Amino acid sequence: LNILKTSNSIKLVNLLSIFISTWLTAAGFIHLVENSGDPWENFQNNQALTYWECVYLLMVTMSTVGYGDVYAKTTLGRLFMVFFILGGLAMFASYVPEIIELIGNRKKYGGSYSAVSGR
Amino acid sequence: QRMWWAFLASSMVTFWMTSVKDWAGVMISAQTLTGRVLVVLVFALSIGALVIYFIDSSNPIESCQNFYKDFTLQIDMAFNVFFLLYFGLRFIAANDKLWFWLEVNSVVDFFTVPPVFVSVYLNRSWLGLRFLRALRLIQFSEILQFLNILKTSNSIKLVNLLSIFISTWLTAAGFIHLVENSGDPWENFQNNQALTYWECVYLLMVTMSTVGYGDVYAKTTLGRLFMVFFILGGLAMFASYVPEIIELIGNRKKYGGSYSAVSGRKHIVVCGHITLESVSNFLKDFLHKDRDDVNVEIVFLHNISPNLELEALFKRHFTQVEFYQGSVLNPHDLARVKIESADACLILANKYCADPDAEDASNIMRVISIKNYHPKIRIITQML
Amino acid sequence: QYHNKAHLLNIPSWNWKEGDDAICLAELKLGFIAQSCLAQGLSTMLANLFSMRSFIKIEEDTWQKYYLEGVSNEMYTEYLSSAFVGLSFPTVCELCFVKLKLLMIAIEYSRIL
Amino acid sequence: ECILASLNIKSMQFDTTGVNIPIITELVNDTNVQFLDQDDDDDPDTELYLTQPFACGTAFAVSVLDSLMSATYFNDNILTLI
Amino acid sequence: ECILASLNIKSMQFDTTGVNIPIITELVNDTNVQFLDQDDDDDPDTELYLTQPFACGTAFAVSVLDSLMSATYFNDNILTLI
Repeated sequence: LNILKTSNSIKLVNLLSIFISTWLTAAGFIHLVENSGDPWENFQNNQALTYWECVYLLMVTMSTVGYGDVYAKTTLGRLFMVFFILGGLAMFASYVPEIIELIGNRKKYGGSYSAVSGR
Repeated sequence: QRMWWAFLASSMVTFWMTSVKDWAGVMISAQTLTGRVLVVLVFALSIGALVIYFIDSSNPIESCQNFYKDFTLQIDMAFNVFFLLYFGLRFIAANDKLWFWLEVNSVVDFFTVPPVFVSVYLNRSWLGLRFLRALRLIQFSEILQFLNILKTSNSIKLVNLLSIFISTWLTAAGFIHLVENSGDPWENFQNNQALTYWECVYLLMVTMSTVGYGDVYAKTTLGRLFMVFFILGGLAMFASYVPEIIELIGNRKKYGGSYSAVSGRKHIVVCGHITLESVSNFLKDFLHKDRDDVNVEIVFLHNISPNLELEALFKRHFTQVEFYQGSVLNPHDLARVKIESADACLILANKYCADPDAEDASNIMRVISIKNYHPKIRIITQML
Repeated sequence: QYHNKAHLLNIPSWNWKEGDDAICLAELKLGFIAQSCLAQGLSTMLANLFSMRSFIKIEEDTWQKYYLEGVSNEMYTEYLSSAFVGLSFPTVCELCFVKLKLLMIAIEYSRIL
Repeated sequence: ECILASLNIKSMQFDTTGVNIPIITELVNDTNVQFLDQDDDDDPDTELYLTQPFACGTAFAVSVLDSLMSATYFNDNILTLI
Repeated sequence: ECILASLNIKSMQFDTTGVNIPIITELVNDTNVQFLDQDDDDDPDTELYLTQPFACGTAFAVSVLDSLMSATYFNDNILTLI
């Protein structure tokens, strides 16, 4: 749909779009399943967690930091968070990001020249 | 109470000749189907013995022998008898006696079944210590090969490494759960923490994945004194083991497999030197819109794996092109690509080679191989 | 190569009489081809007398069964009985064939005849 | 070049066709045998010594000479006889 | 080539063998000294100045002469004696 062509556009299309899509879909699923409550335990330990804290908790789970401010208080949620840990640090650590380190940096002096008159 | 000496004395302190022996128990020779199903039986039996897992741990604590249970303990009693007869056959086939008492399988068996013997001779069975039995499970690659599910050399090492990773992780979690439910003996377990088998597994996961949430911790002193060494060692093993799994994730044979024929629509075969500019020049003149009849399937063929942007070219040209891997001089490969109903078979020849005659002899070689396989298809080849 | 067998022979502790034998690939290959120029098929016939193959039966009455019965044969060296001294080489040849289906091709005389 | 020359010799005609000249060809890749003859059951899995060209004697290779090491180890005079 | 020449002159046969023929040689790799003689306990651990070839004087090397600078910094021997 007529976006400026530099191939940085296609790079961001093939990296940041999929990364963002996966991040927010994981956040939404974890929000729904955590607020759903325990299925076979009569829904007792349904925590009052919303999207903002879910996103922050997912980012803390990702990378390496170990903040214990918020965590999964249910067995199913904890095990599935282990599954996201495996899936993330496999796929989005050894399939996608090598392209992002292969991009490196942009052009160094790729400007132009404007002929200032009189010289 | 806390009669751990009975298990310690039975295991730690204790540290018609061939009518049935070579007839049935063939491990090294692996001759008879009796021995084959015997190894199958011990594998499935170890799996079933370990199936108790957290639903066993979540149920009430260890007590005296009951009468009615969810699962009958007598099946596990027969399992122990089965393992004991295995230990007897290994003892009569021990060869070197000292190496027999040294070997890991014998020592782990002598660790695991004498607790069940204690349960046999006294109705005071202990639920713990009977979950770290993944050493038998570490090798199902032999089962997979015997069942011919997987036979390639690029998957056997991968499944071995995955198996031993999973087994070591599970047994570490089991020993940690034992430590948690144990407590300090010199403190008479007055500092013990109460946790089911579930949480220890995810604690091991968050230690391995260097996250460490910290919602629950290693309160026990000797537990913490073991996690220090575990963090020292398991991370080193993990970092040593990635370098011979990264390529097996990567070197996996892509664009393989056979072809599925679709009736009523023809297809041509293109083999030879294929590179981005050449396939572009072929595609942009074969699939041009003004030529109405384009309803043929342009299957490709080459030996080396495709790379660069050819994969993306085929991706955007989804319904019109395919690809396969394998040389054209192999009749099995030619049968796989299914040229037996091919309308024609084009060939692309290199025109930038330093020696023109070698490539042209190669093209002649392709033609004679193809015509030898199927003697009536139509070939349109290049020359230099 | 055949221009290095001399270099190998020049080694002080090399005794080809004892049994230290060096196989020259070019010599044997080109000898096989050249002798096949005299009689066609001798190359493959000689090449099939060393591959230690067992007998395989084919019931299709094609040439496979005959050629496989051919390749099933091999060759060995063995001392012979003492009853054959004053007799002649053709005599022991025909006697051995007609009695136990064994045929000789050479004897040690030092020298091989 | 060897397969091309063999094909040319076997195909070129005379004043009598060209299938009666005898040719012995040296080969280095055993899988290339199937191109030397046209009426045979081609199979890359089949070993050399069961193939029609090798049986006819119109082919040869250096790969079949590995057996001579074991043969001459077991029998001392075999190499001298050969 | 040098090692082969030495072995050949030792292995020459006369009507009386070549193993008693006086000969010295020249070598550039001091680890190659062991092949020169066979009635010896050829061991790679021993230094060059101790092996049987040098001990008998039937070998030499340029690398031995690298101690000349150290032995001449303290004296005047190279000026006259050598």
